[PDB]
Amino acid sequence: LRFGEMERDCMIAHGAASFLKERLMEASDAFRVHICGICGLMTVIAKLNHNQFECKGCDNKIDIYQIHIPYAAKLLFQELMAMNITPRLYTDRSRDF
Amino acid sequence: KAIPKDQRATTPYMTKYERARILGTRALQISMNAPVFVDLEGETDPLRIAMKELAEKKIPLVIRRYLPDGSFEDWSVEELIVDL
Amino acid sequence: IFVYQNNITPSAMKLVPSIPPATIETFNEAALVVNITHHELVPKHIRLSSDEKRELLKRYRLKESQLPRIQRADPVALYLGLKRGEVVKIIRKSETSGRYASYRICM
Amino acid sequence: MFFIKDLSLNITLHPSFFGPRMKQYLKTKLLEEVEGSCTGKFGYILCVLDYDNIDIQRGRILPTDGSAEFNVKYRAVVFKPFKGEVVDGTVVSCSQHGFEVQVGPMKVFVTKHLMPQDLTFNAGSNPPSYQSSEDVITIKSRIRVKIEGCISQVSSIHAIGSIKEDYLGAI
Amino acid sequence: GQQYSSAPLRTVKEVQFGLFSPEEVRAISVAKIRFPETMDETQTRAKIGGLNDPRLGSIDRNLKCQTCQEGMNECPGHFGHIDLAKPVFHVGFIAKIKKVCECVCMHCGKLLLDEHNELMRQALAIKDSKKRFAAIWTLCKTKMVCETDVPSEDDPTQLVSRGGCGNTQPTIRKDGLKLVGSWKKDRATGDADEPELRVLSTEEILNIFKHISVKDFTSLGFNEVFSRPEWMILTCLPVPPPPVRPSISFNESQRGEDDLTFKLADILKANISLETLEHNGAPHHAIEEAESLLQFHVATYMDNDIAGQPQALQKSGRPVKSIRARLKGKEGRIRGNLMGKRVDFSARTVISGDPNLELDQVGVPKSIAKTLTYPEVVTPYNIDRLTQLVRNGPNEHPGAKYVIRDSGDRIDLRYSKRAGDIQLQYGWKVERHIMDNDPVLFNRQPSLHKMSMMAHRVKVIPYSTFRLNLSVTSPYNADFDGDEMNLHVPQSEETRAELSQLCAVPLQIVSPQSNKPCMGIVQDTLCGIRKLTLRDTFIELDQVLNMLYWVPDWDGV
Amino acid sequence: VSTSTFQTRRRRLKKVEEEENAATLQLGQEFQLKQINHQGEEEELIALNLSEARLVIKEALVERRRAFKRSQKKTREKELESIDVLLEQTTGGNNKDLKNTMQYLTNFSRFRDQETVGAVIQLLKSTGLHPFEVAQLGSLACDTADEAKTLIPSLNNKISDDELERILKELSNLETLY
Amino acid sequence: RLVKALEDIMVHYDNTTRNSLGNVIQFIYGEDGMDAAHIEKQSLDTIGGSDAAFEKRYRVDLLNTDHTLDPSLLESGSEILGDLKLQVLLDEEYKQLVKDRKFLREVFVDGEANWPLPVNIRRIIQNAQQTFHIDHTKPSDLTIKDIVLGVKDLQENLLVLRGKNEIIQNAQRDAVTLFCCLLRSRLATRRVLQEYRLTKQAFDWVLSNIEAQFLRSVVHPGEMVGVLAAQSIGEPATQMTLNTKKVTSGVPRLKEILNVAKNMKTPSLTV
Amino acid sequence: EAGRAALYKEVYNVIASDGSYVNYRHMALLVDVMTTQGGLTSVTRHGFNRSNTGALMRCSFEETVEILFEAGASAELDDCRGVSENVILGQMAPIGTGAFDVMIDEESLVKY
DNA sequence: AAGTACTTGAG
RNA sequence: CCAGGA
DNA sequence: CTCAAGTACTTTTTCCGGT
Ligand SMILES: Nc1ncnc2c1ncn2[C@@H]1O[C@H](COP(=O)(O)CP(=O)(O)OP(=O)(O)O)[C@@H](O)[C@H]1O
Ligand SMILES: [Mg+2]
Ligand SMILES: [Zn+2]
Ligand SMILES: [Zn+2]
Ligand SMILES: [Zn+2]
Repeated sequence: LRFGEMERDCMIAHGAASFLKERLMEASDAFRVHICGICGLMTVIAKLNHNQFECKGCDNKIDIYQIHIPYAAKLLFQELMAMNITPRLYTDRSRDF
Repeated sequence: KAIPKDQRATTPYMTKYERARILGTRALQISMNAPVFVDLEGETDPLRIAMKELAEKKIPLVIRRYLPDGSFEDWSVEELIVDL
Repeated sequence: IFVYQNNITPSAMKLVPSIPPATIETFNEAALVVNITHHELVPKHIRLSSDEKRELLKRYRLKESQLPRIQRADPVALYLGLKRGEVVKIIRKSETSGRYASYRICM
Repeated sequence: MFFIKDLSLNITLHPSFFGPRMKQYLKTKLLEEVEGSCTGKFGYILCVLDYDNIDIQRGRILPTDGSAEFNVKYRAVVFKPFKGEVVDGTVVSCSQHGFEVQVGPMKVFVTKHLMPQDLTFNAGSNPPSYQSSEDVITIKSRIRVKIEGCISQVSSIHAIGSIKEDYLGAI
Repeated sequence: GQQYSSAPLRTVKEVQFGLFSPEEVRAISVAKIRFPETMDETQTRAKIGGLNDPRLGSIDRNLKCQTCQEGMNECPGHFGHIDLAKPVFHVGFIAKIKKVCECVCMHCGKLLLDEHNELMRQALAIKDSKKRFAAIWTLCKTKMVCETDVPSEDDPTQLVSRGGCGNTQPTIRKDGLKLVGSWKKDRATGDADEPELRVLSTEEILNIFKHISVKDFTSLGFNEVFSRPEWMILTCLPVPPPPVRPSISFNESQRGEDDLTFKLADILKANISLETLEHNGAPHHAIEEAESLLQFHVATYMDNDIAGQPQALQKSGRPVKSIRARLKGKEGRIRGNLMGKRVDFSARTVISGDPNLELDQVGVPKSIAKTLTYPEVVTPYNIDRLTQLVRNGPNEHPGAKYVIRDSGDRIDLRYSKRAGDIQLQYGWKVERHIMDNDPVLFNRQPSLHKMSMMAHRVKVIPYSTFRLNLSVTSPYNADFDGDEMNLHVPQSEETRAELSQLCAVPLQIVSPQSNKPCMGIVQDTLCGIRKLTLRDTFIELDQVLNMLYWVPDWDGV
Repeated sequence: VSTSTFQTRRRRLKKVEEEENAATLQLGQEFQLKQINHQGEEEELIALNLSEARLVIKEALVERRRAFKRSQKKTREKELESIDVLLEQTTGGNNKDLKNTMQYLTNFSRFRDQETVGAVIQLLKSTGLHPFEVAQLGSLACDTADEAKTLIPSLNNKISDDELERILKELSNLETLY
Repeated sequence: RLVKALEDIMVHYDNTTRNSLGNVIQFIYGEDGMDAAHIEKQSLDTIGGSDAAFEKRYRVDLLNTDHTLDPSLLESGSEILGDLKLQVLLDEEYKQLVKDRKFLREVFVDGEANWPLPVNIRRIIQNAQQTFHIDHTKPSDLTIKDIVLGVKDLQENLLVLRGKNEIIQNAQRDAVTLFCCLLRSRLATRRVLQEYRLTKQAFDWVLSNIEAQFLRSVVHPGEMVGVLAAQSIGEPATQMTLNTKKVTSGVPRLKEILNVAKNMKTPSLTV
Repeated sequence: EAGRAALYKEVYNVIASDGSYVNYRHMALLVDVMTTQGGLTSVTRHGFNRSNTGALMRCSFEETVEILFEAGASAELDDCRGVSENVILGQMAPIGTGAFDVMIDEESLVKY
């Protein structure tokens, strides 16, 4: 079934934070990428099993993280990338406020 | 930067959401064969076990209440009033 | 304050920022015929001191940004001669609380 | 060199360990991971100092799973070699190519050519040795090496070292 | 299921937008991307080491990816690239590109106005990256001469020389994908009187942009790290991997390549043409022809629905689906795949009311209950119960569909040669049928209300309809003229609590929308309630005893 | 997951420059002079001379054996056996690196006693020399001011030739017999 | 549009109503800091009636042989006569009630006494009467100090904002203003003794319940009030369609309003 | 300030025209929201959707691709504070249940 | 269509 | 896309 | 340099079998 915007909206109204995350992830989309901690993109050549990580063109075989995002988001990011836009994903802050 | 216990201002009562999240979290923990801090009086459902732990105030969790600036007040489930 | 009848030439208006730290204000006599502050819908605005503002922002953990804004051109901002950054405390009667106080930072 | 370094490791504990011997399980899991470890950033993390005062901090419960994550702040002895570092070590292996010297947890390999000319290989000795005009270098001999360069290799760090310059060689 | 990775798990705290420097594209790229040909290594059905896997992502489902060694559900896509024979404008930036030329000198790359002008220093003061650029533009668009000497920040009789270059600036206007200028000239003071009319080449705008100072371009929107103006012009093109443009691979030996896979070959073909044209005997006009075609293909690949009408339309008349089109709201990425998704653990049927259900319960047909499943953890408290549900299998009502091992690999009780002899170990998971009293999210679209989605107690019943209490009718805006409703099953002990504790039907009784109850007695019950309570209306013992018994909580008095 | 520090520096996109490490006293980012302890205070680099190092680990594991047996309630060749035994008691055993390190330290230590290492540490940390030089002067047995100035090429102009030769005398005197 | 504009708005842990920028929208949710579910339309008696009938209802004058509380009302009735010290309290009381009336008349210009407020006081008193079996004959065991000060004390415990400073405490004062007018109006000395006939215990219980009921009524930090507001304005309008002077109104006027339509359909003045 | 009072007066009258009662607070919030910026902020893509919220958040309503293009061009940094952004990211939003954090205290754990 | 924002050209 | 359902 | 008409852009409820 489509859990629509209107449907999301009520869950937001209830404050059912985890419930919404579960509908949008666990019970749909839900995917795992490996992102680079320097150029915050899906670049990582994660040969998990061999435990090799790497991001050639960062030369980063160390500073790497795994994230759980909707596959559609993985997709959106790859689509924006193909259109020259870099949606750099970062696992820490800098701005504060 | 974390507000000291003797400088806290947030409600001394537990929010509807705090209670729900506490009961959820404990149930999810108890369910994963976590140790129970109460006498199960024949109890088998983890939500009911959590309700019981919440009633005896034997839940070892702390609610970190963030203020819009980023600062926060830590509150024990033991110290929060449950008028809900 | 300069209360003019019809207009002030674009020539004369260029002499307004000429004398700091002193400030100048233009006022069309016709706008002034009726006091807007007297209207039913216009609530009690109050200019805050440099100290009072400091406290407001400290007391709510605010950045200057986060405060509801008032335009510099705002009729009431002009009436009080509000300068950019000055905060007004607005006291309105509430159908819910009886009395509610808002604050607006100058634009 | 050989440093004492302030470090911190994020550990994720499963709810089944939310017993009162928790800090204890955490203190050990830290040692399991951290102790013995070898990174390029910090070198060999050899021994965690002050077990009694390891800073556990408060554990944050991870939303959809039950587990709690703690940033285990701590202090330990590390060994990080550099180029130019003059090290004393013991010989371990010996070949027509050179000899490996054991420097703490690390091995420094001295090339046939990174040695003075006088010192030459001898296959006809047990174990094979490097025979100089007056000197003899073999498996138990203590050497003073100058580290020429380092290579960070997974669970280790290796190095090529010289004994050609003044004040280096056998001790 | 996805496999264990030693990499630390984190959350995305910040998204840092920016533009791709050609160097980054080449750096991150696992292949270039030389041949329009998808595959068939000289007809041999396998990917070509040239387009769509010249190291890239992966097809076949069998056969792992060539770069990471993962394969299909694990392998994200891998990026590639195409070195474009000539620079081209990114469709999306065409006006920002124009607006920049409008602000900067078309010869030296200096801002057409600076610190010396009063309105300029005032506008440069603007903190807002977008508002500052806005004010700089309106100010500079009219400065038609790069100033060598300008009136000093004192007496205008003595003129301070800012930057050099005298050069007259063009009056730029867009001719769809092309940026053309019109320099006023001077000729016997009059001119224009017919001005210098010439098109500004991508490469010249590029070289001017390249020469715009950090402090200069940084005063305009731009950021020296993440987005320099020179990156609004495309030199090296990223090639999205197969997961972005999958082939709808019908039958064994048959393609079915995606629209983007075509548009890329179109670009690739246009690029090879231009490359050979310039490297060979360059017939000059033939180049400015094959250039503008590659500019079109690179433009239409990102946005096909452009003002200057010709839609890049597929051989079928039907137009090519641009990346811009893929993301445009309601259906399509943001609004249709992210803001809303199709979900698992969802059920829907015709609703019909029941006066014998409790306010907070929902009648669930056995078939629906037998399909929907909650994943319960094998714990000593329920180990025995769960072992019976597992014995019962997926066909009996109180039964189970799957058993999840430590290994994470599902046991299908429907087939598993070991569905009988199956000894549950703690920490496993039994995916059991939805049972009487489970909390479930019940919903009726519209969903105008917060109340249009409430939590209910499961009640497994016969007959294919969802049964609901009549008083609960109002919030949903449900009736029984053929209305259908949706059911969502939470899977966590945590989300279960979220429903039970926050969105349960009894909690929703009093609405904050109006500060009054949103549920009351209706229809039969309301009609009969009047009838029952007139003075006139008396009841004999026989019936009074049945009415009394009917109240489930009657004191027995 | 792997270990992090106290140096937080925001390397946003800007990958590199990574200058080589030397006896130009140009150690890593991590191994620079101005460190920060978990208390947030600016602290100096802690470099140990193998013996200053042997006594740290020895102490640490000894005090770990105390904590371990509490929570379980309800002459060089001879020091080598003594140490290899304490490792089997407190350490993972899988940690071969510590076993090597402990033996190397036991065989290569210049000062056997805490009191001896105390005075070494006093004598040296009064030169103003950087933790590395100060430790290298402790772990390398040098006679000529040249021997020391050659092996620790950073010292170069930092100390007097005579002063260093004066210090080298005292380190040789302090040098615990085996 | 209403949802996307308001989505990110919620009550924070300082009772402030902020968006995703932490910009203050409302300083306290709905000017009072109460959850809408907990509110009920109540009558502010004090607002209307003749100035004459107001006095008869509220005024106690222990120094007047006709305007005292009869010894039928309370046990002290006899000894309470001419007590100058107590007549000071009853004067503060009645002068505060008159203050209240003139203030309410400023807020509610037409004299609308019926306003939705938290804690249904009518019910509390009703409940006390059946709970304690109020003898509408027997005199109360209340003191003037028991009532007068008891009310004054309960008022200090009606907590919406907790901060220890002038801005917050003056904001707490403000937030509670109107509720208190009602509270003082319903718990005046004459009213309590003559009308309700409450015993000391009954009164104590009334007070405790007002306190509890009040605290329960305040909004919960986390309440996603943005979406709530959108749907609460939205939903009506959507059914106002889907189901069965001449100025533009309904759906098109609403469309006019949200769009901030410059060239509006029926611009009208009211002089 | 008077603009706000007028705006509410005018909104209330559309709702009350139908007869239907909506609690003050909801209308007040909307009215306040449009107001706070310093003038009349439209409930359109020209109003709120062009405020300084996060790129991902604003792109979710009306101008989408165009919003994201300007995000890349000006090197916009998304705070990731808005509901919408966490929905897009598949994270627990800081909404109700997610407005605070849960911690285990070893102190309290050892006490029981 | 329908509006409004933004940009254009005449006076 | 067309035809339908609340 | 201010003024007007003209062109540019963007959108229009939610969910649910046959060619
Ligand atoms: N096109 C539509 N879009 C969205 N919701 C709709 C809809 N049509 C119907 N609905 C939903 O279904 C209800 C419509 O009921 P209908 O089957 O049209 C009979 P009605 O005209 O509402 O009442 P009636 O039969 O007593 O005259 C609405 O009030 C609404 O919630
Ligand atoms: Mg119907
Ligand atoms: Zn990278
Ligand atoms: Zn791959
Ligand atoms: Zn120039």
